[PDB]
Formats: sequence, structure tokens, C-alpha cells
Amino acid sequence: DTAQLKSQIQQYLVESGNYELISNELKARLLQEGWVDKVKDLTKSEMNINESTNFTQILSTVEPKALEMVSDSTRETVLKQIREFLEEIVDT
Amino acid sequence: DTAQLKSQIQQYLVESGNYELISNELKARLLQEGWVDKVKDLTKSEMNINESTNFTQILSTVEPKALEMVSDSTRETVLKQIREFLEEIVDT
Amino acid sequence: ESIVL
Amino acid sequence: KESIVLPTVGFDFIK
Amino acid sequence: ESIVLPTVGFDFIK
Amino acid sequence: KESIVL
Amino acid sequence: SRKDFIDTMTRELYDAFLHERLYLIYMDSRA
Amino acid sequence: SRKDFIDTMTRELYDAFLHERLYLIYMDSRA
Repeated sequence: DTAQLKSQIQQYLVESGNYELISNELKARLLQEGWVDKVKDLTKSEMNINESTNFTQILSTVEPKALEMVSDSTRETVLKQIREFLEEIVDT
Repeated sequence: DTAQLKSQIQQYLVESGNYELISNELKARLLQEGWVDKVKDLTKSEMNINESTNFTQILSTVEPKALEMVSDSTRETVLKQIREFLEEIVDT
Repeated sequence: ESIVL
Repeated sequence: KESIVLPTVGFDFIK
Repeated sequence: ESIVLPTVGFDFIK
Repeated sequence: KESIVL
Repeated sequence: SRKDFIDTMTRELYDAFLHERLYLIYMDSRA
Repeated sequence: SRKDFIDTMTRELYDAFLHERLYLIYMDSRA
């Protein structure tokens, strides 16, 4: 049921509208830090050096560097909001 | 590379516009057959038997029945279109 | 453990 | 604005 | 104008 | 070995 | 064979399309 | 126990959100 619990989380996350809000906020925030443009320019330039450019391939070279570049403000705000949602949904 | 090839397929499947086309066709067709309404009423009653209404939970009881209700026309038309696309993308 | 809405 | 926002295939929470 | 992305439901991989 | 051509 | 490769890839994609279609009916049904 | 559950569930959801965000940049970038 471990994989079935994740379905219930994702289920309620989307239906309650929290998925929309968080994905929207996270876009707006990452966009203002210039984190979008920084990650965008890296993927674009990563695409030009290598002829065959597969997503899972460039994911491994861009993802780890991109996580840390997330401003601490943004990362903590989102993590908080996620946990607050989880805290209400998970049972005692 | 098996999981990495599926990434390339899906990549080109979406970028080439075939994902859009096929999902729309598949919607329009299944909608006219009344396959939607049949699966619609089926999920609803499947949700009513069990208090906890999870997608993955009902999926095991609804998915197999829904495939077979797909008109022979539709199933073959889509399978054909999918294969035709694959045949061009995969190399010899 | 459990998920109650 | 009328229907619910579903995550894209990119949202890989499950698997 | 933009490209149509599949939803989370389109589970080609896994 | 299986290849993907655009 | 290459024939068997596309055979599985076909079914998996067909399933994905229908799996998604079900999900959308599930989510739309809870409305 | 429950505390450890939410901790991982949080990180996994956070990662999904960002993973998706990358994907949208990848796809939008190839345009």
C-alpha cells in the first residue's frame, strides 16, 4: 500500500487545488530569482554541444546543479507549504 | 538504454504532434461510442462500493473491463496509427 | 500510516 | 479557469 | 501555439 | 541495438 | 526481433493513452 | 514514525514539482 498511499496524497493534492497553487507559486518565484533563465540557458547550451539531446540524459547534468541554485527563501517556503498540507491530510 | 529509448520515443511523440492528434482522436471516438459514459458510470459505482476512492485502487477492477469495451474499430485504428509512427522512428 | 481527508 | 488543473507527465511523484 | 504535453496520467515510462 | 531517427 | 520491439512499444503506448483517458474520467468524475 | 513519513513525502513532492518544472523548460526550450 506504500505506493497506494502516494496515490491518495497526489489525489487530494490535485483535487484540493494545492497542486495548482504550489506549481504556480514555484514558477513565479523561481522566475523572479532569475532561476528560470539560468536553468533555461543551461539546457539550451547543453543542447547545442551534443547532437542527440535526450531529456533523461541532460537531466543528470542539469538537475543537481539546479536544485542548489534554488534560493533558500523559495525552497523553504515551498517545503513548508507542502508539509503543512501533508500535516493536515495524514492521520493520527 | 531501454528506459532511455522510451524517453526518446515520448519526446518525439509529443514534439511531432502525434500525441496531441492521437489523444484527441481517441477522445472523440470513445466519446461517440458512448464508451466514456459507460466507463464514467462504471467508476462512479466502483467508487460507491468502497469508502476510500483511490484511482489506483479501482484501476485494477476497471481498467481491464474498459479496454475490452473499446470498439474494435477504434482499437485497431489507434494501434495502427501508433505502429505506423513507431515504424518510421525506429531505425533498421 | 493512514490518509483521511 | 473552469476545469481542474492536472499535473503534466513531468510531475513524477509516483514511480 | 505551444506544444501539447501529456498529463500525469500518460504513464508510458513506469 | 535499436536506434531513434528523428 | 525489431518486429517484437515495436510490438511491445505499441501496446505500452496504447495503454498509456487509455490509462490517461481513464485518469481524466476518474478526476472529472469526482467533480 | 509519522514524522519521518511526512519528511520523505515532503521531499518527494518537492522534487516532483521541480522535476516537472525542469521538464517544461526542456520542452519549451526545444521550441
